[PDB]
Amino acid sequence: AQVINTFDGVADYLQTYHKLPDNYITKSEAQALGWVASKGNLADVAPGKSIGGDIFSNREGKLPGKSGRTWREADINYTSGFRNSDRILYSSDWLIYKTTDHYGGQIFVKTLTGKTITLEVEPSDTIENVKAKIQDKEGIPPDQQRLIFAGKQLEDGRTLSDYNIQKESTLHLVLRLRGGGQTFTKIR
Repeated sequence: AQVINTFDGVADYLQTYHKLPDNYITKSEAQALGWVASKGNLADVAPGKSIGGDIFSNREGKLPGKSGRTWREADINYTSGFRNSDRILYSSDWLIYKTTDHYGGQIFVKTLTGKTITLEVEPSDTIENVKAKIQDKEGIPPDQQRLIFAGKQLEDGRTLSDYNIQKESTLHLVLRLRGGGQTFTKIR
C-alpha cells in the first residue's frame, strides 16, 4: 500500500478528497485490534496504520472557532513505537492546521459521583488550566474542585509534569465546600 503520513501529503489529501488516507484508523478501531494506550504497540497489532479521525475538542481555543465547526486530528510521521508529538488538525469546513509539540494525551478524572471522565491534557498544563478544562467539559466550577494524585494535592501554579502525571494517569476530585471567587497573593 501507499502510506501517506506527512504534513504536506496528508494535508493535500484531506483538501482534495475530504477524508483521511487509507492508512488511518480510529482509536476505537485500533483498540479493537489490541492497541493499548501507553504501551506503544500500535504497529504490532496494526502494521502500517496510524491513529486518526477522532474529535479534537479545542478547549483552549488555539484553533479558530465558529458555530457548527468541529475539529478532528490525525497522527503525522508515525511508523512504530509510542505515538509521536506530530498532529494534523482539520475542521468540518476543511481548515487545516499542524502541530509538532503535542506531547500530551488523555488522563482520567474520577468525580465525586463515582463517574470517571477522560480529558485531553498536556504535561505543561498548569493546575488552574486543568481545572478550567474540567469546568468546560463537566460543568464543575473550579472552586468546587480539589484534585489529588497519589496522596498529593495538585496546586495552582504548578504543572502536571511537576507531579509526573502522564497518559492514562487518574486524578481524584475530593470534596471542597468553602466556595469562593478569585484570591490574590502578595509577591514580595
